[PDB]
Amino acid sequence: YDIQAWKKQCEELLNLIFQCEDSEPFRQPVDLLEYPDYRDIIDTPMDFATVRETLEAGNYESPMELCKDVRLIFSNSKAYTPSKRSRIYSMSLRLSAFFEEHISSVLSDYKSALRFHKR
Ligand SMILES: COC(=O)c1ccc2ncccc2c1
Repeated sequence: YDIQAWKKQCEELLNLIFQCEDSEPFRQPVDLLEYPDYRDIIDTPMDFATVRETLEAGNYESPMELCKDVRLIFSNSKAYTPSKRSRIYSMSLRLSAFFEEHISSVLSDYKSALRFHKR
């Protein structure tokens, strides 16, 4: 029932994601010189460095906020890909599976702790 424990759990999950080869396209903002039409398709850019900086600044109030920004990384990849068989999109699907498998217990433990607080 620790209402604060989600933050270190999210820091350690971001560390695993940065060690994964599949995160490399997603670590920094998409390069607009490399992809000159990017902002014609994508209204809200997002990347893992932005997620980690928002967490370390104390600008997430809950793990659900962090989960919404990480899911935006993956939806941007799906919207920008020219093909469902593209290399970078394929990397996004593996990394999304890994993220969802790990964030499940973080969300469950937080929501249980808050229900206990408010009992
Ligand atoms: C041929 O596919 C691509 O070049 C591609 C596909 C997905 C992407 N996702 C994010 C950033 C860049 C991306 C690029």
